[PDB]
Amino acid sequence: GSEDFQYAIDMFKKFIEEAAASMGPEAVKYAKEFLKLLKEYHKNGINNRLLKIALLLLRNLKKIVDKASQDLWRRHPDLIAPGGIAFSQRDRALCLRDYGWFLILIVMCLVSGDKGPIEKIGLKSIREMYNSLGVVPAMMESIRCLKEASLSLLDEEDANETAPYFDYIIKAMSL
Repeated sequence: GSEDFQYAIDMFKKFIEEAAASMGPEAVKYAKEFLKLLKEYHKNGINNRLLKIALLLLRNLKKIVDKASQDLWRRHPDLIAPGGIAFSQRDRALCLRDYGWFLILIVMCLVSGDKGPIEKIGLKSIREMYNSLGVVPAMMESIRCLKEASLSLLDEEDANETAPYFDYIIKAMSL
């Protein structure tokens, strides 16, 4: 149980260290602030049922990003054709990396289970990281692909439990 939460924490801390340079100092600030809240929620038994889903998603991060990007590239093959923004090795690697980072941040939102801190803290981290990254090809479409890839690994009730978290970030980022 508590090592399941520590595995979540270890995933989020590894991401923050790895992305610190590329994401905002403000983005790091809000991500660390979110992480502190997740620990407080855990210590007080708050919204505990979301962790089991998040753990499945965290254990399958690369599978999800690969599935979501192959989906993305079949829907928009121009992205990887010659002349495409994701045709080059450097930029395609940057796309897959950035998509994985947005997925990790979305999974942090899921662990909180709470639309308050998601808007006040989680979404600020996502927005600051997007600002620091700059051009992220097919940003909005990639998030819908990450959602459908993530839900494809879930049973029925977990899927309908999880979809509204992807849905809130999708609409919030659409502005």
